Amino acid sequence: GSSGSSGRDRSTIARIQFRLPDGSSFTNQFPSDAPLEEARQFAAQTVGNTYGNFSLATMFPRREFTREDYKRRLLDLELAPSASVVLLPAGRPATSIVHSSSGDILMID
Repeated sequence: GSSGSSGRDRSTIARIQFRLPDGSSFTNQFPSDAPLEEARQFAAQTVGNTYGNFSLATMFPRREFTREDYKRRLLDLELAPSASVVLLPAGRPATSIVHSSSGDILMID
């Protein structure tokens, strides 16, 4: 992944609805600027290694996004206001490694 993530907080906001094959669905809040990928990152964490290398697609135009689509901002993909990205399961899981951290400056409340 050449294009990395850019943690930024802007006034603008975008609505991205995530539909699942099971039935449930989650909708996060991302900046109209945030790259489509952003949504893919969250969804991947929300479901984790449940579906695997799943994918994302539209609902109306039913057009399978492209590597480029993830390179352009959301608002650019006409997903500024309301967007509906359906999660398409693949079947094969995606091996990964987790981590853990902890710290406290003699402070407890």
